[PDB]
Formats: sequence, structure tokens, C-alpha cells
Amino acid sequence: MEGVDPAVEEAAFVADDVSNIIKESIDAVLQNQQYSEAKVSQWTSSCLEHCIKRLTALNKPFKYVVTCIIMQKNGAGLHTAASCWWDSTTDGSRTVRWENKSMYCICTVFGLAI
Amino acid sequence: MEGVDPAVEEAAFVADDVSNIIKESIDAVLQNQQYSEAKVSQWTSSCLEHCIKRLTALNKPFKYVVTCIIMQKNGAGLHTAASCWWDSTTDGSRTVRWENKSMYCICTVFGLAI
Repeated sequence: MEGVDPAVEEAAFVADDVSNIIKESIDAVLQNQQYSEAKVSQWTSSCLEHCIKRLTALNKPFKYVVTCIIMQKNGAGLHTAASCWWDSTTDGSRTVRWENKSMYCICTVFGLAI
Repeated sequence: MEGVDPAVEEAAFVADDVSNIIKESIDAVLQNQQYSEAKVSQWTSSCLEHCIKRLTALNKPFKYVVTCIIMQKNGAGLHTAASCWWDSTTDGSRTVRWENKSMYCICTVFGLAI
């Protein structure tokens, strides 16, 4: 009763504004062409440019970061770590996990308040 | 003519001040105890706290971020992506890759100029 695994297991709860841009971008940055390993990483890189470029067009918020991590297969181990200093202004961090069949792609948009 | 693989293949070229703190921290955050899978990720998390806490003691620079990614084994696939908005003040990004025998641990310190 599955067949396909499309955004079946999304992560975090990003705002509507950023959630749509980032996701719509993956939809295009990943569906634009066929599954290419050379693109398996470049994909998300283009999304980052297609996420940042869009956020600038919308200009809201102002200061925002766009990072993502590619999860090759399911058996592969992936773990990131990050401890930031003090900065209430630059606080957002909204991660999302995209999935299709097996390969997973996580992308987090950091909505920093100026 | 190898035997061991300790920081054999370091990444980037972080400043002396941050390079020592971060590395000295891994040395402790990873050598403090025995190799534990439960700690394989918590390790770098403690380093992040032992990196951030130190940077505060040194208070230089001021605004700094501390993130890291764990590379389980060598066959496992790991890829991160991040596109940030405009901000010349918050620009540093210095990554380092630690290695011992097989498991790799990357940690990047973001030295932001206030």
C-alpha cells in the first residue's frame, strides 16, 4: 500500500513561506532532469541557489541561510553536528527531509531575523 | 608504512586560535573514552559544546558557529549542502576532517565577525 515514497516522511515544520519555496525548489531541482549521481549532490546545490534566489525575490525574512545534506541510500551512515555561539537575532533553523524511493535529501533553511 | 590514520588528511586551514581549540577538543571529545557507537555522534556534540565553551573563554572572535558531520565508515555516503544569504559580517566557515582508523569526523567552525 505504498508503491512510492514522496515526501512521505517530512521533517521539522518550516513556515509556509519558506516551506513552499524550498520544497517547490526540490521538486524542480530534483525532478527537472533524470536521476544522476553526478547531480545527486549538485541537485541540492542548485536548490540552494534556487532557494536563496527565491528568498531574495520575496525579501522576507531578510537574513536567511540555506544548507542541505544528501543521504545516499538508506544503509549509508550520515550525521552532522553544529554548535553555534550566541545570537538571538540569527535564530531559525528549519530542516526538511525529502524522499522518493530510497535516496534521501535533507535541506534546512535558517530564517535569521536580520 | 601507515599503521594508524590520525588527522592524516586534515581539511581547510582554520586559524591557529580556532584550529587548536577545535582539534584539542576532538582529541578529548573522542579520546576521553573508548569507541562507542552511541557516542559516535554524541562525541562531536560534546566537542561542539567543548568548542563553543572554549571560544567563550577566549572571547575572540565574538560571533562564532560550531557544526560538525560524522562520517560513518568509508563506504557510507555523506553529503551536506548549504546556501546562505548575504552577510559579510558573518563570514568565516572553516572545516576540518579528523580520522583515526576508518570512521571520519568533520567539524567546521564558523568564525563570524560579529
